[PDB]
Amino acid sequence: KQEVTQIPAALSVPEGENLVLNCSFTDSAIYNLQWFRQDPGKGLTSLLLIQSSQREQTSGRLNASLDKSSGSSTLYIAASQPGDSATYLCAVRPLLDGTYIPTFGRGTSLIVHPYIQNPDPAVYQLRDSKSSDKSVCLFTDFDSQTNVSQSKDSDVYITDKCVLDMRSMDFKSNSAVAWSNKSDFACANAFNNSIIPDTFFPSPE
Amino acid sequence: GVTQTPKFQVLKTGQSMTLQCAQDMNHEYMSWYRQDPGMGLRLIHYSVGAGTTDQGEVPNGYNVSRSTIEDFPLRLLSAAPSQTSVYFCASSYLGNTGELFFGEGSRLTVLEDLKNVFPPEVAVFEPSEAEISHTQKATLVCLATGFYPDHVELSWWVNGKEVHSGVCTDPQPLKEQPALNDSRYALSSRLRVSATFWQDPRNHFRCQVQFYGLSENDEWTQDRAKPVTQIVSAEAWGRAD
Repeated sequence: KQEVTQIPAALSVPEGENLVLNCSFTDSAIYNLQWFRQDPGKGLTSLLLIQSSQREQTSGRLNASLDKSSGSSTLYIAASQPGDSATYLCAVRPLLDGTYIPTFGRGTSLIVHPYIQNPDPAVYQLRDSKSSDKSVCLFTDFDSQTNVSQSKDSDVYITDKCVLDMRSMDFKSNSAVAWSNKSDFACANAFNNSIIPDTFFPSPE
Repeated sequence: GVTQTPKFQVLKTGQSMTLQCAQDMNHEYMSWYRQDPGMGLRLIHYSVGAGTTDQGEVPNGYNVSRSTIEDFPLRLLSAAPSQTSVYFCASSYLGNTGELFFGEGSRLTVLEDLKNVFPPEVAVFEPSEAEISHTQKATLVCLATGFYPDHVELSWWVNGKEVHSGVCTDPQPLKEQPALNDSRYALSSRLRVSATFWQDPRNHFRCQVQFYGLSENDEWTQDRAKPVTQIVSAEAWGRAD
């Protein structure tokens, strides 16, 4: 019986590059194949639907092909951008009739990294507005090749990295937050992982 | 379109609940799925038209009915902890060619004890003087901590207007206790502006988190306030140079 697999499970790529997502299915007898996009905390958005006897289907930068005989489809995303970051799922439906149950793949988790023209890695410590002696560290402006690893300390936390775009000045940057529920602890030390040697670590004072 | 309600819900093991799903597109086919980490979308029930429904891959613990073409509710008589998941409703015309349409999803968390429900503590951290001087930019950080379940919505408000420019929030919150499935969460967001906008004392920044918790109809016998659906925020004003 039908079984759909998507590869890769997770794809990380620099913007500007074209992307290729694959979805294979055991049974070539399908009425149609459909690609969806899902953003964290949101539902599934339909991208493309390919009829059995159509072969190709376009939608701007999204181009989807389907080889029924081989039993596989490919989603082509041209000139990718950080906005394409999301999980991609393909689903297929039985051509049979009397049965309309589709089958979903596990999906490909995609991440398109931003182009950082001028990398300027640095960790800054911030203070709480309420002034409760609290603070947090901010690792920002690093190139998109830099990876942040979760700290190996009990009371220390590090978030994943996100991209923020300052529309007004056409400036986008990467950042990662770190803090510790420790009594008087320098959070800058939470980043003891694999960062750039030229990373700026100004003293909090 | 397809509309599911509610979008967020917290149940106590044993309670009943009905998830609604409607569409005004006149689709004869409607179905329910549940999505779980590292296990994908699994069909619960489906209906090919009014007066008819069928079991899916995992129909146990759920009931459905299709008296009208427009609606297709999912019922849970005795809520079980295992039923904690994200539920989706999908519809299409039974004249294949018409795509499948999904709702926004319903996030249901079933608990053995509602005392594991905690609201978030929110705090905004003001821009470092090192960043401003080095980049002529300022990044405010909002940190929401210790909440459970993961039913939150974080947003920034500057001078009364929700902003999306110069903002990124963690796509997903991190567990404060990695090994527990009942772990409380933390979520952060960044708001970056020009140093001059931050240095203006009349500029008002506000970070808020909408937390979906208990109802006013649930029991609660503890000294700390009941963690009902609420909004928790923190704020900060620009600071002159």
